[PDB]
Amino acid sequence: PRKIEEIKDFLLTARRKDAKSVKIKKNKDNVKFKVRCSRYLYTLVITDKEKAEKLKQSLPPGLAVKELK
Amino acid sequence: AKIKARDLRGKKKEELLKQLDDLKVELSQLRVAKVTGGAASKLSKIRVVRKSIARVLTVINQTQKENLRKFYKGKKYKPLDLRPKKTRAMRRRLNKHEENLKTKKQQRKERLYPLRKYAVKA
Amino acid sequence: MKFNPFVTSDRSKNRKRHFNAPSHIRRKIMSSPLSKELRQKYNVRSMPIRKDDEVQVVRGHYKGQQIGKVVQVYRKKYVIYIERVQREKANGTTVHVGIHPSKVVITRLKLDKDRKKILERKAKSRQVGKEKGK
Amino acid sequence: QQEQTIAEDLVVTKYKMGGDIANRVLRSLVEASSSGVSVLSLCEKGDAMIMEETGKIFKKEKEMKKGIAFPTSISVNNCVCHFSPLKSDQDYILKEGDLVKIDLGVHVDGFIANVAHTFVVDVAQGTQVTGRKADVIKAAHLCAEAALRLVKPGNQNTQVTEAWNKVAHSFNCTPIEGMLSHQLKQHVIDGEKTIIQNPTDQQKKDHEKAEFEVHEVYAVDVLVSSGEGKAKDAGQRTTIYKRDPSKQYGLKMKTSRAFFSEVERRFDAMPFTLRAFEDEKKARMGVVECAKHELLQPFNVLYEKEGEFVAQFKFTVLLMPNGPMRITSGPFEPDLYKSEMEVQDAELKALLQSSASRKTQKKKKKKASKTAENA
Amino acid sequence: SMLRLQKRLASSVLRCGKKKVWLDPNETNEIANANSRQQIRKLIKDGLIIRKPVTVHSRARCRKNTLARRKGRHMGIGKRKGTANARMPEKVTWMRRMRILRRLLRRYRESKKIDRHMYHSLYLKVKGNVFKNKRILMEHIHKLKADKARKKL
Amino acid sequence: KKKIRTSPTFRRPKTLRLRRQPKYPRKSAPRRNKLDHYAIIKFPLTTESAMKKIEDNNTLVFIVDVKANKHQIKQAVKKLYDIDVAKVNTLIRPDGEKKAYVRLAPDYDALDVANKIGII
RNA sequence: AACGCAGCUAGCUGCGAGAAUUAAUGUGAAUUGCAGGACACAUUGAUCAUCGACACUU
RNA sequence: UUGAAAAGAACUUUGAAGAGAGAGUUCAAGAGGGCGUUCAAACGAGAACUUUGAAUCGGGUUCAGAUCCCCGAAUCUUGGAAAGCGUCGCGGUUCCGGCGGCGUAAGGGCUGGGUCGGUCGGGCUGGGGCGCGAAGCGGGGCUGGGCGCGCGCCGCGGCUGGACGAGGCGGCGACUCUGGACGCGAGCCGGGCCCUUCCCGUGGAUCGCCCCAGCUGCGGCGGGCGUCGCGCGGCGCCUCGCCUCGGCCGGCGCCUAGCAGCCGACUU
Repeated sequence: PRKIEEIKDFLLTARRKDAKSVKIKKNKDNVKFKVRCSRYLYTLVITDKEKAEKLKQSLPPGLAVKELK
Repeated sequence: AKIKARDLRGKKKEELLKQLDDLKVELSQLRVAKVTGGAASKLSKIRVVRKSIARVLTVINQTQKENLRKFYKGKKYKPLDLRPKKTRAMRRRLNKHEENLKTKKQQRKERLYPLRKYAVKA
Repeated sequence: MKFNPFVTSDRSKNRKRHFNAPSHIRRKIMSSPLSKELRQKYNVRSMPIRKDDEVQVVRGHYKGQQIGKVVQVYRKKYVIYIERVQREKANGTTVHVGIHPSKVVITRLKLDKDRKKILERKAKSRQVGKEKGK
Repeated sequence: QQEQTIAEDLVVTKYKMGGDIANRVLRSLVEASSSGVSVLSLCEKGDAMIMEETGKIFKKEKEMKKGIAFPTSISVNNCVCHFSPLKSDQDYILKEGDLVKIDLGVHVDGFIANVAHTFVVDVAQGTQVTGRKADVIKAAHLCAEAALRLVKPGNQNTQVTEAWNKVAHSFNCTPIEGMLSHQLKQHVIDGEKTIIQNPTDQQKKDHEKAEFEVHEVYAVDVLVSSGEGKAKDAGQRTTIYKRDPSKQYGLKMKTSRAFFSEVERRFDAMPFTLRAFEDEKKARMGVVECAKHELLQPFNVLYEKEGEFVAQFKFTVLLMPNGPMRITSGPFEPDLYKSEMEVQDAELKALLQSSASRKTQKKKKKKASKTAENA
Repeated sequence: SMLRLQKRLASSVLRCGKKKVWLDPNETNEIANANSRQQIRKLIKDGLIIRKPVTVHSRARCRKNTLARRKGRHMGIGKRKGTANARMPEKVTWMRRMRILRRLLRRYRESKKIDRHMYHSLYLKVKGNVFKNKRILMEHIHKLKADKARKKL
Repeated sequence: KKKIRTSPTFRRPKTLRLRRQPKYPRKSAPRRNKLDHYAIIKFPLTTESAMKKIEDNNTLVFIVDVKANKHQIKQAVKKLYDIDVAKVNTLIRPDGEKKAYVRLAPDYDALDVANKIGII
């Protein structure tokens, strides 16, 4: 499990050919985006909830998006 | 049907392999129908299929070896099963031609002095 | 007596060549006579018993004139079963009594192609036995 | 105690209400046969008409149990009983001159009628049936009248059993070894005071003796074979099960628990078929465990030798204080079968001959009772 | 009737021993037809099979006494049964004093109350068992400093 | 100055080695493969704890021959039934057979493959 | 020597993944503890004997 | 080593049984299968002894295997709370064997050893901006009125099945009641939708806060004097009572036989 600090290199790590699914978990304080790939489950931890609804909308098609809340 | 052995002996290999590997299907099905209780109408057939699968394979092999005898007839060397196997020490025995060779001295003494058929009176 | 050095007059060997003899030779041990009229249609004296041919007992408890046909030949125990020769088991069911084929005479012969050989093979051999008397 | 006997009017009215709906659908389905009608379609048609007219009657009252007691069973020449096929099973397109045995039952309020009949496909009205078919069918029909008239109160199972033996072997045929003709009660399709025929020694040493009593409702089944009378299953899949109530076992497999709970939600201790579940795979792999742990008793389809003809007649009968009484009878014309062999035992001839002139009315037996003291 | 099976599976799904597994003696028949784990778990939420609480080993007999041996009530001359080297090791006391005295003597070096030419003198004074405890080393420094600050006068 | 040896030990030279080219084959025909697909798998299992596997774990279990490894089991289940095998496991059971836990692919379902076979 | 093979089988017996036997030749209606299924008995043959063909795991 | 042949003991009867008593087969059964710790309850027939109760890793799973099977990760935080565990509650009794709530005397050590002004963390105020009950907007729906709707409660009508009384010196026809199921009389009463209306969501103003702008001080307490009130309270000065909000820098200020507070052990 790697932890991605910035948002810009999360979209390219999610729009790779081998990235299988995205699972979004909304905690109390923050929202964790989790993308499953061949080797790693990458995690993006972000707290600003106005950006979390932006980032769900800005996701590539054909990529599974099952929320966990 | 009646899987007769002399019936099968005129055929080619493909239909002897066709009729084999579907007979190997029903034997596999009866073994499925033997582990689920079954019924003697099905389970008295297991021997009927097995001794028929044994019958098709012998008609294959007897015809296969028959073609190998026909091919290595006039050869100096045959493979080590296409040559006869009476017993071991009867293969170390001399062949018929060399089993009675007489030297040139020997067949002069048999030519000049043959055994005569005499008869002694009294 | 017996002037053959290669067959035995031994008791325990004649019994062993009988009580575990193979079952095709065991067929002809279980032979049987004919009637006095069916030795005249054919020219045979005795003949091996068959699954289905009419027969009658001549010795034993079931002695009678009832022409009842053979319904089983059972070579493992040297015995045959007759149709109307049965016996009431005490249960209520009814079992057969088995009798030895030397004790029954055949008054009707199940005739087909394999019988017509062995009934003509035994027939030709009994005229050859009558030309050694001339 | 709570469960009522036949000592009420509505009880016998429900027995009539089951028997005549079974007779109506049975006559319509026998007439609706031809050379070619799919057996699966026949079983669907039978359970469809039973469901149709069960939905027609008594629908004001929301809690009354009524419907398919015993599902439709359509057997064959060689076959014996209980042949209800499936969707994935192999079906027989029917054909000229085939022994068809039709069996079905209807329950009202836990009161059960069962009826079976045996006949020939498409013998024409000018043409007549001969041979060993006619031999075994007239054999089983005289066994049917021997059951219909040799059962009276005070008897045992032994008399009718060992008269069936003489009837069928005067026809030179044989009753199949080990059947049970059943005691019927309230929600109980099989009690214990029954009828055996042709028993083996353990199953008759353990067959507990009993006496025909009064206020009693029995179903009689006759399956006479034109051969040896020793039937056994051939690997054909049993599709009819019933629920045995006293058994308690908690199933480990989720599939079998779902199956056994749906059985509780659809029919409590009633016989049924696997077609009703319409996703039969889950039902098959549940019913394996259910049949293994004695929770469903099966109705195993049996056959006999190739070339056989086994004839079946099943009817219920009711014990009044007048005696036994016929409530159902399969539609049979005994004149069409030409059998050279028949019953030759002269006492049994007169015994079966006596009741042939008796089946005229059901009131002439009581009408002459006032005339007994007249001379 | 015989519940050796149902006692064993219950202790597994409760993660306890069989000592702490209570079966209901009135509803024996509902417990007795339980051949699986899920059917045991069914009878635990339904309150027939109960995990008993642990038996009481309280510390109240031995904690009051700790509060009295914190004050010295049970020590005495005749409640001790080891040597004074086995009760409190005499190495550990020396290995404690030299922690205490060298650290306070190191406190005065970077706080500039003593120079090095007294610290290295007094370090060997501590080593040789001259100074009994901390309130003896400390005013020995105060008298030692004052006369040395008087040799500057 | 040509026959020179700077090595103080006479190591044996390397002579040419021909390969075999015999006058006649030793045995008559190549033998027929006796451990084919129909002899790998003997029968499937139908026990009640084998039925915790078909629905609840998506797998068949067969009794296969002891001389069969997991590639020969995988090639056989695919060949007989035209299906897709995920992974296979084995254990030689104390009766002396070899019980294989072949797991089918998640696209396939073992409830319907056991339907075509017939243990259902 | 070891291990395997019977519908119901552990021992003895027989046999080798063609596994209580296949083919061929005689013979000519059974084997049998229970069953089942072949078997016009010449549109070819159950059974047993023979044994020359074929096969024969470690 | 039964007997010629299994004809190897049907049936009845006592017993939970092994075992017997009649009966039957046989020339023969003097031939019957090696034969010429305590107490109580439960199940059981039977209780001192039975059972129940009282004295390469993580997670799950079986009647029996799991670092091997499934799920998931791999070769303070991501994994991580979506899992476990502790409680609390609903549904349900072989689908039910499912789901939600809340929680997780002596012996030592730590800080500061200080006065005041400039700077900063700041604390505070003005201009502008942000969140909102409520007027209002989009509207969802247990409200207030109407309509199809319960294939209803109660009673009525007709049809059909069943049953019964009666009778002939083996012969058949007539009479009456009720059950099913329908229709009728809305006489009766229960479940949903349409309009303001009950009810939340969004944008602007007060009110609460923040950005920008102004200074290194701002917010708050107690006693005497004055003292007024529409449950809430309040005010101005002095203070030998006050916290001087604190850090860095700088005239500015030195405990010095060493304090002040805080914590903490077991020993003699």
